[PDB]
Amino acid sequence: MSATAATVPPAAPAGEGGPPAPPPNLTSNRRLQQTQAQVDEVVDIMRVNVDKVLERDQKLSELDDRADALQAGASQFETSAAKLKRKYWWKNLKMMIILGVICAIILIIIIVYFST
Repeated sequence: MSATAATVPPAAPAGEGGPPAPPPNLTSNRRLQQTQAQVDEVVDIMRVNVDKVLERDQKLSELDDRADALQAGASQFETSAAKLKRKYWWKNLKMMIILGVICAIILIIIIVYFST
């Protein structure tokens, strides 16, 4: 025969596992502890602790941002939005780029002056 081969069918590993994987049935045991699901839950707790100190128990608990009821003006509300927008933008890089230019001039002058 010119060329004969069995050409077995696809191996078809079959897998792609990824079930819901809900919380552990028991708080503590042994096998579960060895798993990463244990430390995974600690991540949420640790995150809260970080923001726990920052957060404070307000006596008013009114959750009201303001109660003075000024009237009208720029208000801190408008300024607050500026912070959020700043995150999207990056004017810090511009400050470094321009800053380097100024410093570059000084370096050139010093180098030239030294070598006169």
